[PDB]
Amino acid sequence: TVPVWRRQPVRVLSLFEDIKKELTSLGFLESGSDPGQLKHVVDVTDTVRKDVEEWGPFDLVYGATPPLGHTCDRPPSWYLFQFHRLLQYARPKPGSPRPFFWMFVDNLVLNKEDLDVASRFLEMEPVTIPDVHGGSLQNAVRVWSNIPAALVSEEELSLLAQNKQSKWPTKLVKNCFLPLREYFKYFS
Amino acid sequence: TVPVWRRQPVRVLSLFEDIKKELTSLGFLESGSDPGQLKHVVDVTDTVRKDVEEWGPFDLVYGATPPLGHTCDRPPSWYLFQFHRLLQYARPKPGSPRPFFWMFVDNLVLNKEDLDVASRFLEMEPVTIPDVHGGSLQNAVRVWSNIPAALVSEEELSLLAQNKQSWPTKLVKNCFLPLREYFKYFS
Amino acid sequence: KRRPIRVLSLFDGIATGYLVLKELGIKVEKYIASEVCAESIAVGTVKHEGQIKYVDDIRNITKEHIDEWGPFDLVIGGSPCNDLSCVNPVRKGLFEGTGRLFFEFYRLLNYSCPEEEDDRPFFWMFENVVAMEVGDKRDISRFLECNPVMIDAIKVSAAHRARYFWGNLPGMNRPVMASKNDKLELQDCLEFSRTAKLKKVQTITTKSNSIRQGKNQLFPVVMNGKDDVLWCTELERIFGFPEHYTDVSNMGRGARQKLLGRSWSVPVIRHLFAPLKDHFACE
Amino acid sequence: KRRPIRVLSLFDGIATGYLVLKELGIKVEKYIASEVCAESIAVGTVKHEGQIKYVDDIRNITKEHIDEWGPFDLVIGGSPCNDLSCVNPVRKGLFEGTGRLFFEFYRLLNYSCPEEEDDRPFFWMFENVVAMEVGDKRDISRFLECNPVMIDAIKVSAAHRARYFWGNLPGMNRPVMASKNDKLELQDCLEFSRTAKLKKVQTITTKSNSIRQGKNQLFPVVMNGKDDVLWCTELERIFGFPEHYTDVSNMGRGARQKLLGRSWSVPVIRHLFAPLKDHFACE
DNA sequence: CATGTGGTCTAATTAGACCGCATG
DNA sequence: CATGTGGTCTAATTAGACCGCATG
Ligand SMILES: Nc1ncnc2c1ncn2[C@@H]1O[C@H](CSCC[C@H](N)C(=O)O)[C@@H](O)[C@H]1O
Ligand SMILES: Nc1ncnc2c1ncn2[C@@H]1O[C@H](CSCC[C@H](N)C(=O)O)[C@@H](O)[C@H]1O
Repeated sequence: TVPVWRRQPVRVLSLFEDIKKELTSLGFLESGSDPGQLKHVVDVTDTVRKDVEEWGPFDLVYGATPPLGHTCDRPPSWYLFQFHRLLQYARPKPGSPRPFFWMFVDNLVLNKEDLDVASRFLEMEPVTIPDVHGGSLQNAVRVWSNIPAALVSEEELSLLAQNKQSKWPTKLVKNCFLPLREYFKYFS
Repeated sequence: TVPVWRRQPVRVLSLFEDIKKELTSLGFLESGSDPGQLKHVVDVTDTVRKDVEEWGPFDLVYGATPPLGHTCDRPPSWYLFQFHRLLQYARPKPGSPRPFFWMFVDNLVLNKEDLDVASRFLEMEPVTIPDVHGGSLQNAVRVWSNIPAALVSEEELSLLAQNKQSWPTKLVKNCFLPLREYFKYFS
Repeated sequence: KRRPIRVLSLFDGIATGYLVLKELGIKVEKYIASEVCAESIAVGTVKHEGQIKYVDDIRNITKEHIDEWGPFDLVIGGSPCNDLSCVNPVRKGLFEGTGRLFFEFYRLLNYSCPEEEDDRPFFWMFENVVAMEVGDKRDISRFLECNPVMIDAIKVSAAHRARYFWGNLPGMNRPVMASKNDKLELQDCLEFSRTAKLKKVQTITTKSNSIRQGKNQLFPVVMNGKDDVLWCTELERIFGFPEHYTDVSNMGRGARQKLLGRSWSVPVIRHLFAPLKDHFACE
Repeated sequence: KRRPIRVLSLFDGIATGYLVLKELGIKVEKYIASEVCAESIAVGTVKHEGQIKYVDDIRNITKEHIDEWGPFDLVIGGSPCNDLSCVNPVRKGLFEGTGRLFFEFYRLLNYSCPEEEDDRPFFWMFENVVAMEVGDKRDISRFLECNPVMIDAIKVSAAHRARYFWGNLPGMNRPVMASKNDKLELQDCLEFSRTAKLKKVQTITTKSNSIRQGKNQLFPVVMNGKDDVLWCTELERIFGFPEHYTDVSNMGRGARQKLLGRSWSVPVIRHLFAPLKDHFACE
């Protein structure tokens, strides 16, 4: 593993939601950084692999389905497919191995068939992070990721998504970023 | 035509119906002759050409469909088709020119379709003979023949055949009459 | 000294007689067909390069038509049997319904028979079913003045087809044999990956249930595990027709099966027509 | 020296790819096809004598399947254009419904694509309609990282068929020239006794309205003075397929026109596959 | 403005179930 | 007793009329 003094500041690529205001709270980004180790782009329809390669090497690639209700001229599958495309654009050369990670989180926007195409294109089953308060679940997310980061049934989640049509649960996923401290440098 | 002393008695083959007691009443056959020079067979189902040829050479073949009170074991077209099949047997060879005649008469039991089939197989249109009593038609018949022998529309005949469902030999005897100039006249 | 053959085919259908004559190599000078079903006429017109003349209904053919179109060396016929066969419970007999059409054959036959001074060879053939009432067969023989020869197509094909043939062709009673090209078993007619449950097939008719053999109505072919009916190409193989011989006029499956169920068995008629090569000019 | 070609066929349908590779002399070692319509699978299994391996639904094939079944030299594909063509009003787009299946193709392509160190030859092709919204085209291009080449079959067949082709084959933008065996006019594809009212016809969909040309919907054929639509065999001749290539599985005109309407033009794909004869072994 | 690797709806159209009994 | 160049009736099945608008 990498020692503490050789840990470099992580270079991340946020694809739909901006985690800068949240990652700066975990000491992965400095509050003031004109270099901007995070690259954020929201409409990736006109992005070519050369754009991703020119923006610079990335250690982490993050994507998220828009929170429930906050949709706009795009289906939920669009975000998953575009995330897959850009992640393939950013993944480093296999002959030059390096610490590389990625993550895609859904706020119960994808249905069952979208869940299956997500698990197929990302090659793993998601984990369900709940927010239990007062013995009752209030929100939940699904996470696909290659980082080595309470149980409830699918029926409770379905009724939760049914009722909660009437918001970002970043707090639940934050913990999943903690294991990245060992590979990259930790700001105060 | 043929001189009277050389005229011979006509050998006739009556199919389905019997023209005896009518032609004999005209003078073509003598009443006493037991053979009678007339052949009559009602069920022609199993008749072979050799049977017709053995039954003697014939100068006239006759067929008739049974009247509205038919045997009704056979369709009206059976009589026509069997008449054709037997007449084709009874005809003389081309190298044997001889006065040969035939006749088929329908008593309104054939349908317009069967009428067309009959006119096709007998190679001519029939002649409707009417029985007018008190200016009112009572019975009528259609005749096909090669013998060189009052107008009514088919609607009168249609309503007639429709009503009378509940044998006019007299109308046809006149058609036989011209056969005197070829065969012997018996007193 | 041999000359091309002149044919008159009443109720020609899929024009089997022309196919048989041209397969035997006999040169045909004239082939006149009397068919009404437009799809049969299309099969005959396309598959034989328009070398066939159609003359519409047989009931509108006159003796003057016979003399103009004639003289004829061969007369071919197979009248509708829907009122003659016993599979129909509402059959009308030989003297009603479609049975009357037989008597048109008869008529035209007598119109085409040569004079007794004409020693010119004259051949004729009439086909119908075996499963007709004995009275109808009796009367057909009476009007044709000859007894029929019975022939089943199982000896040369993969299906049953018992048919009576009246006529004067040379050696119509000689034993039937199967050539090398005669597909005797059902497996020989099937397509790739399809296997036959039976070695021989029942009599195939225009109706679909004829494909379901046995009192249990068992399918005759299996494929990938599941049972399936016979395909149109396989039916064409069974009857001896060339492949896709009936693939015309955008015809669905039912029309093709109707057409083929009315037609003759190609190898049977090849057997019956083979002797004509000795009297007429071969290619 | 040169080795046989290993193909992975995507939404294969009636196996036009294998047919072109065969007509071209290229020796094929493997042809793995993904297809779900049993009629198309029957077409492919019969007309090529079971030389094609079928793998079923595209959404059930994994990277393990690609590695094991692999390696592959060629990947063909043409996804369903039901939610992509602008003729369907209810069309859902590339990211909803049938369009999503394109991303399966993509998913497998990058699976079968050689790595950055392997300099093996590897070829791919994707096809779809021109009549799609520009957004679908640009997104397909982005995912494939390639811009398409538009080819109309009217240069090589008797019908319009403007289709977009993405890929890396040699000379995909080379000028398209017609061969002496190509039937350019409708009359060259018709049958006997049939006359073409037109010299070129429009694009043929899986529906009947496409077979009637013009804003007034006119019939294309005249036969015996009557106006008639095209026959199945003539559709096969127009598309470039062999005659009676679709005559399987007791299919009527509906299923046959459907299978042919979703397919490719044989001369166009012959053109696009032609350079492969220099990289792979020839029979 | 012509066009189009189509879906919907409904009227024809078709096909499977049912029936049928005279003869080797 | 099994079978058959079928006809009828009804339930599916199919096919033609209708509609549709974004791109050259
Ligand atoms: N009045 C008529 N005139 C001419 N042909 C007729 C007819 N009525 C029926 N037909 C035809 O006669 C055919 C009898 S089925 C026999 C077909 C033929 N023997 C063959 O081997 O193909 C049917 O195809 C029918 O369409
Ligand atoms: N999920 C799926 N997996 C595999 N094949 C599929 C599929 N969904 C649809 N298909 C098949 O994809 C085909 C698309 S049509 C393209 C056919 C091909 N271009 C040709 O030339 O024949 C259809 O035949 C359809 O049956």
